[PDB]
Amino acid sequence: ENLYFQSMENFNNFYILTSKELGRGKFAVVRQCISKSTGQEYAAKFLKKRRRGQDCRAEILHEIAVLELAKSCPRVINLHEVYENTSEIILILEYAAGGEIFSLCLPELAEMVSENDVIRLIKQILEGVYYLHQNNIVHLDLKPQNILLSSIYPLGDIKIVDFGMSRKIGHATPEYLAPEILNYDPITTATDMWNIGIIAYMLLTHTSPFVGEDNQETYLNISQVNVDYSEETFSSVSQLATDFIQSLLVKNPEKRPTAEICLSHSWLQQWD
Ligand SMILES: Nc1ncnc2c1ncn2[C@@H]1O[C@H](COP(=O)(O)OP(=O)(O)O)[C@@H](O)[C@H]1O
Ligand SMILES: [Mg+2]
Repeated sequence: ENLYFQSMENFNNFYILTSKELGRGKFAVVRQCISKSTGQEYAAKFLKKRRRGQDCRAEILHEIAVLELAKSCPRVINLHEVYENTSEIILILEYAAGGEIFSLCLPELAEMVSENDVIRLIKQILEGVYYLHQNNIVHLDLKPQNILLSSIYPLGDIKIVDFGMSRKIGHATPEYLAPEILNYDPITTATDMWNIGIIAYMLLTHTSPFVGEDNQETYLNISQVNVDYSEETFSSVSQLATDFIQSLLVKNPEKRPTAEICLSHSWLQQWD
C-alpha cells in the first residue's frame, strides 16, 4: 500500500500535538495541534484506514471530497491540509473553540441562552444544510455532537462536521434517528430536517424528545412521533417556536418543509 497524501514526517515538521483530546470515536481521534509557523490552533482528525478488517480508505476520500465541496460555505468546517501514514489519514480542520452545541442543550447552561440566541443558531444551521442540499448532499448525522460553535463567550457561529455518512439523494445514536430510517424507506433530504427539529427541541427545552427508559421505548416514541408538547415543558417557549418544531417532527418525510421553506418561517424573522 502506497501513500497518496503528504508524508507523516511533514506533519511532525509543521505541527505540534497537544495533550488535548477533543473527541474520540471507535476508529477516529481528534487531537489539538498548533502550527509551528503561525502558532494558530487547528484540529487534527486521525482516521484509521482499516475498520473491522476492511480497507476503508475509499470512504475517507469520500469524506474529503465532501469537505472540499463545501469549503466556500462558512457554516461548514474548513479543511486546510491532509496527511497520511501507514494506518491513518489526518485531516487538519479549522478549530472550533466553542465546542459541541450539545453543551447548550443541558439545563446547566439554560440560564445564558435566550430564545433570541436559538433563532440565530437555528438560522445558521439551516444556511449550511441549504447549501449541502443545493448540491445533493445529505448529512444523516445532524446530532448536537456533530455541530460545533466558533466560540461561546460570546456565542459564536455554527460549524458542521462529521461527513462520514454523507451520500447523494436516493441512497440506501438511536434517539437521533428519523422514523423513515426504521421503515427502511429510501433516504431523503427531509431526513436531515427531522434532526433539525430535535436540535431546536433540545435547545429550547433542554431535554431529548424521544429517548426513553430503554431503547425499546425510544424506538417506539420515534415511530409513533410521541413528543412531550405539554404546558409544563413549553410554559416559557413561544408558540412560533412550537409551530416551527411540530412542522418538522412528523412521520411522513414528504410533509416536512425543505431547508428553503424553513428560512421563511415567521419565527426566524426579526431584526437581531
Ligand atoms: N474542528 C473541530 N474543532 C473542535 N472540536 C472538534 C472538531 N471536530 C471534531 N471535534 C470534536 O470531535 C468529536 C468527534 O469528531 P467527529 O468529526 O464527529 O468524528 P466521529 O463522529 O467519527 O467520532 C466531535 O463531536 C467534536 O466534539
Ligand atoms: Mg461524532
